[PDB]
Amino acid sequence: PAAKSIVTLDVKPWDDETNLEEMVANVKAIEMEGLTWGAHQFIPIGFGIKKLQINCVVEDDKVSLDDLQQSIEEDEDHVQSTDIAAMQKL
Amino acid sequence: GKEKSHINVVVIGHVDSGKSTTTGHLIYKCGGIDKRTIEKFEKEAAELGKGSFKYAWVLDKLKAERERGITIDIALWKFETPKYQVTVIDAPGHRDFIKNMITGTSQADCAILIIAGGVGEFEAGISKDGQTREHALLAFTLGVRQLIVAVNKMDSVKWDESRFQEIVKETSNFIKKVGYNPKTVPFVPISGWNGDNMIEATTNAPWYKGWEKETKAGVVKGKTLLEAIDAIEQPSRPTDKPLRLPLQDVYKIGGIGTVPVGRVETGVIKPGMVVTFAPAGVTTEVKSVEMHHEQLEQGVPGDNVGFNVKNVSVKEIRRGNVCGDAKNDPPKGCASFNATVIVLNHPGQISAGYSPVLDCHTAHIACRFDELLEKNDRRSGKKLEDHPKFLKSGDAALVKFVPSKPMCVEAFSEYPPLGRFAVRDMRQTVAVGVIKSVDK
Repeated sequence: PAAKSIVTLDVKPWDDETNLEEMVANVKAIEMEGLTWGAHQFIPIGFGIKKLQINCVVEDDKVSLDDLQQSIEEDEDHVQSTDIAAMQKL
Repeated sequence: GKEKSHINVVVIGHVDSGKSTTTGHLIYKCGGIDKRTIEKFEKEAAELGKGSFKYAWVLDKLKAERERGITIDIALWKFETPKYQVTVIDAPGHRDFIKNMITGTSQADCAILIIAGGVGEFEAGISKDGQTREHALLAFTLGVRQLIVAVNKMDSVKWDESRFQEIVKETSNFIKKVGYNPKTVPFVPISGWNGDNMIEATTNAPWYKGWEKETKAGVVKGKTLLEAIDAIEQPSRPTDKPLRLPLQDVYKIGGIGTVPVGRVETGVIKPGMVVTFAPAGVTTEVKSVEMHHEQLEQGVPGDNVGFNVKNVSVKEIRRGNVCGDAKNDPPKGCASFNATVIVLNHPGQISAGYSPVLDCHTAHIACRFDELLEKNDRRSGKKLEDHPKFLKSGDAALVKFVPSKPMCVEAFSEYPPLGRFAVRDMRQTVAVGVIKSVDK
């Protein structure tokens, strides 16, 4: 089998009023060969702001995480930034 | 249930080393990640016979469940030892992990190198161009000075003492060339699949008297890998150093105003302090600090906090700027900085004028390699030549960098998280840098 990694991405909104369900819907609509979306939660970060924390599993040779972050950040109406919360080998 | 200190560990090793089963066993038996999935497979395992099950079988099923995307827990994994709460990374083979190892949060206190004991597997794992050696080199370069070696798959070589000794000798050569002193490193013969010497001592090797390591106070000995991890030395945290808090994001909240968010890297942030943001130089008072759901009296090194400040628009401070204390070595922008750069394997050569993007803390800025000042022996730092005309893979060099946009960096000796960086090009990290001087 192909080498894989499990990654947790933090996807940050613009403010406390951003539509978070739309934000995660847009992330989950991204389709890349070798990318599997997993579980997600909305986690408070303070002052009423919540970030999206979402898992994905990637085939190392097929999915660039730099490219995936860039793709997610194209949703400028909802997303301010993305960051890698954690990543592990599978 | 005793109070624990926190440490970070990174586990490295070749694809055939069994390092994921090994790390997974520690988390299963000493932590609490994805326990509902573990429980489902422990019960399911009754189907293999009459009830007994191997932890490695459950780990295999857990891995397939994670691949399906239906496990619940995030990828931040922890486990406990008698003394510590350990945050562990089973290093990904992903090439984008290199930058995350250099500029990500949670840098390691100790690296654990997992080695396959089998003849073909062992040799494949110590190749000079392998991903494992690159991970060990990056850890050494970043100041990870503690290392544990676990020689896995000992069953496959019948727990033979000579085989273990020859692997210890060969691995000691491997790690010495990277830079580690083998006398300070425990070598533990384990079986990640069968549990030998993981949490309990093996009964398959009567010759085994335990591992040892030299420390500054004496010689530390044990039998298991869990004892070797508990024996990691307590590193000093930067609570009393001046505040440094690189910004990740900046929000405008109705009724609250400006709320920068970032990780406290050094020092402590408290309501009522007067802070400064650099490269801009804006100063203001911290009104309140929050983290997760709690309002804080203080945010300490490692806390990812939100804080509210007045008379700062979200337009004047941004991701990559650095907040610090106006009355204790306030952070500043630089005109240039000189750093030791270690060139990784990559399809190119570096000459003065090269201007790739550098990732340093939360900043992402192209910086010119303005001058190649020296080429150095990597391990000792000795100057080999003045003004080398180019740098190739493996070279260590002192380089003067000039940032293309306002940037706040620090010397690594003073503020480690703001003094290490990754250089990106050709879809990879092509070099790692440690900052040695800054012209503020």
